[PDB]
Amino acid sequence: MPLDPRVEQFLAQMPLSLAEARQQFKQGALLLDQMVPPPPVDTEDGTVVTTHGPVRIRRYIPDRLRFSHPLVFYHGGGFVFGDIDTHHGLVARLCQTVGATVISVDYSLAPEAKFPVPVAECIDVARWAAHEAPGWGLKPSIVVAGDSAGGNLAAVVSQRAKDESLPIAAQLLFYPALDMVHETPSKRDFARGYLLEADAMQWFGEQYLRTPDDVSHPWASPALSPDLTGLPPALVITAEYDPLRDEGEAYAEALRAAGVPTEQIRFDGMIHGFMTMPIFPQMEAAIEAVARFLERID
Repeated sequence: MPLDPRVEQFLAQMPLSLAEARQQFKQGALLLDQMVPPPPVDTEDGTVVTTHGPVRIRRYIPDRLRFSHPLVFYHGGGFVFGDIDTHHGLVARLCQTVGATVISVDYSLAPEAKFPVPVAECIDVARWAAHEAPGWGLKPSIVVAGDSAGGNLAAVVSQRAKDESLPIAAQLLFYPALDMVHETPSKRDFARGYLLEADAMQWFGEQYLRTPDDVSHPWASPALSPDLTGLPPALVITAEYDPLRDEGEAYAEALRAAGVPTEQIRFDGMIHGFMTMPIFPQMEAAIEAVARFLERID
């Protein structure tokens, strides 16, 4: 399908140390928020004790609470970039549009922390949220969510949940990375020029994985897991012109065939990252998709 016009214009107008690259990422997110301000939303900062150390969180409180499970949200950024501030524009909107309390998680970044540290942290935070949920007047079962590398984390947390005694009601995967082993057609064909590029993904892997062999570990590549039965109902949102499209859509198909209630939505003409890019109306459409999906959970 053609590129979305606004996406086409964004790509046309695109033009370090690690510290500098992280600052550049944050600056880009700030600029997008200046162009399309986020809704006001009540928030509370805090810190969760995990098995790998303190992890900062931010709890978002909707104006009007309408959804009976807490969301726990893991930001993207290739395991190396991003934070609660970079993803505030998405999380504020999730909170207010769904009418859900959302816990946004500042998990430890690579290369300082390596695989599988953030996976553990993200499980621990989800367990915390499930324990707190009754005192927020909510059900203990949580909804996990994330974009990109954060979608990887959500997917892995979901696969580990039963074994970790973690009650999870749903998983929301926004253009996740799921299979670091296999090339897919999209990964080959949209490898360069659509914001998320091959060279970057390689580098992200170099930062986050301990050794090359980690690509085949199922906590790094959850798509490799052979048994998907019984996993939490899944919303899998992909972008048409995204190297990660095909592994996302394939995982959705596999979930569906494994009897997992699954909604698979490709946004045509879009690129990786679009749900943190509020210059695109599709970001809000995808947030509406989230609300609609979650209405069906109970």
